[PDB]
Amino acid sequence: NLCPFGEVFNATRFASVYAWNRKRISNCVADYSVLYNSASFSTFKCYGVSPTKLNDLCFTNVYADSFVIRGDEVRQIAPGQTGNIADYNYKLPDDFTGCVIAWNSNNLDSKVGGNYNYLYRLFRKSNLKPFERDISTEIYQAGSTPCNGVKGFNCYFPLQSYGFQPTYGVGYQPYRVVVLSFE
Amino acid sequence: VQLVQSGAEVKKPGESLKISCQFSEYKLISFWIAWVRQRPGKGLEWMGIIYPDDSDTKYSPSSQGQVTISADKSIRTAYLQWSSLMASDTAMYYCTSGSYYGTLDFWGQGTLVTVS
Amino acid sequence: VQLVQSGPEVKKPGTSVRVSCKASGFTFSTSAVQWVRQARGQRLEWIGWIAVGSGKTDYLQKFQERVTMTRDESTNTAYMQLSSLRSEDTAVYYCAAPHCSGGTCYDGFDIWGQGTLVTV
Amino acid sequence: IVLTQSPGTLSLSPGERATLSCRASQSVRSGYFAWYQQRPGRAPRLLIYGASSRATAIPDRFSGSGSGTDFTLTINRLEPEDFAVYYCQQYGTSPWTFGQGTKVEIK
Amino acid sequence: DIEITQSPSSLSASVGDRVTISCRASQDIRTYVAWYQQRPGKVPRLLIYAASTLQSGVPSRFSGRGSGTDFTLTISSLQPEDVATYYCQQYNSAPLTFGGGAKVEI
Repeated sequence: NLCPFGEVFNATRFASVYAWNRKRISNCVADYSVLYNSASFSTFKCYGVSPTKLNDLCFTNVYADSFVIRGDEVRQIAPGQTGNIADYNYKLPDDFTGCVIAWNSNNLDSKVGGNYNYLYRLFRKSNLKPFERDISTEIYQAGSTPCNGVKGFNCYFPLQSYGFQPTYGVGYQPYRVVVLSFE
Repeated sequence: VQLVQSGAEVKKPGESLKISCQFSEYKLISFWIAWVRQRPGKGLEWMGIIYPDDSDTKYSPSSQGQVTISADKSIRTAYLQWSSLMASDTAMYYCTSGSYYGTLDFWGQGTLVTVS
Repeated sequence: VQLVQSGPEVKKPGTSVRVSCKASGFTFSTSAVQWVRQARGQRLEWIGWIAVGSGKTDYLQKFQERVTMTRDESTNTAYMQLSSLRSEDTAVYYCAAPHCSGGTCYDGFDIWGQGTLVTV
Repeated sequence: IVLTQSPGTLSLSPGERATLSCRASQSVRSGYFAWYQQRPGRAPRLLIYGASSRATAIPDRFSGSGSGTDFTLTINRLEPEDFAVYYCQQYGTSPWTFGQGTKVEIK
Repeated sequence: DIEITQSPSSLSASVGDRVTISCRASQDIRTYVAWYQQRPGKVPRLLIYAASTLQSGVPSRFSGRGSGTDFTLTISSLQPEDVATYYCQQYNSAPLTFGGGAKVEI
């Protein structure tokens, strides 16, 4: 009874970071050997658990959160980080107990002329609670004057496209990120 | 991947046209098809690109409003759709595919379009 | 909070000027930078504006083709690239940005950088 | 929108009220109209917002009332310190347009 | 867009001679220039990736070189097989533009 991990890491497309996908894993036999013993993962960083010790423990739920970000924004996927992704798109709790796996996916998610299917939130009145997301597309209100739904000054659209291109530098090249949280 | 196209076309300047290109069973989502045009004597020109898996299309500025590029994934064929043609479109059209970087590694045979 | 422009960029006709405004104190990710122009002894002439967050630039139609505007959010600045300079563009250029500290902009373009005199 | 400033040039003395009436062609989107003061050499400084809400650090001698097309700026204790060119602006969905400046003149 | 300007349109060299074909880009493209060869009748054939890397099946006679603005394709000892036209494409950024032709006749 193997785990759906094949349908997460080897998924066709990943959700945008502002609407990151979450999948629940339970009542399953998890094989973390296939993950750690794979060179495809540029970033494989675990907090609170050891990658080799992972197979020796059992948890009641494993949450796999999948999304796509930039290379420079991978650092923000860590407990106690500040940035666009951490503050407005995906916030991890400080007491994080889980792993983060990010690998470069330029030859999947970057396309000629810009990939505009991937978006991230630019603004929000308050930072996100950990493991909380909002898919709201309402026109961000930056100042006092009511927007009334007219984009313009202090009425900014909250979502911006990454515009992934295959000729970008490694920093801006897309990275697919899967966050495993154990409870 | 192999690319086979429709065939030679003879039309009139006002006529509209459809040009077909078949795919050899792509595996990756980042499988783009570019259409390039070579007018007689003149060099190659890059018209547009399409990603059939998500059907995302980009056009060069020259051919933005003139042509359209579609891709039916089910029958696995891309099409260059021409509206009312011009005498300036008597060219050889190549359906190409290649690396995710956009380089044109694989070429199909040319479709010869002539309008009078 | 403050905003300082570039220096004078006296050039020759047909050149291109890259005027830079550098901002301090803001949460510049939410700010907007508007670019305006004023000849000597004349009235202000709007050029365009930049939404720094989305990086969305709106130009005046007269300047639509000539001028472009960019951000480079890493350095918290704002750049105006003006193409071939006709003889009319002998004017002082100004940036304007609002109090956008703490992810909440303050209505009105209060903060203004000292102008840069560009001669054609 | 093509704005204008009706009073032209103010040939006043630093004792009386200065009225700066600004008239647009269309209306403006809510409180997006704004007033600016530009001293003869200085960069313009923002005074007023949509209707009356003055900017921070603006001395209380500066006030203004207006909505829709019509707008007005009032100066009660006109001062030698207050002798500049005052400009209108609108932040509407149209390309934002200033107004022809009004110079306040002494005596 | 990005403008590509190539070498003289016509080059003539003897069999066994060394031939150079250079093209320059208007803006700065890092190394993303591909080189294609179109024989007089046949379809164009991709020769070179980002200028340096060859293509499987291409004899090692061809060589890519250059970076930034200027790029160059060089051919060692010629054969009648290489009387084709050579194009340099820039695949940096959007509209992937092409250069002119470089006709080669022995």
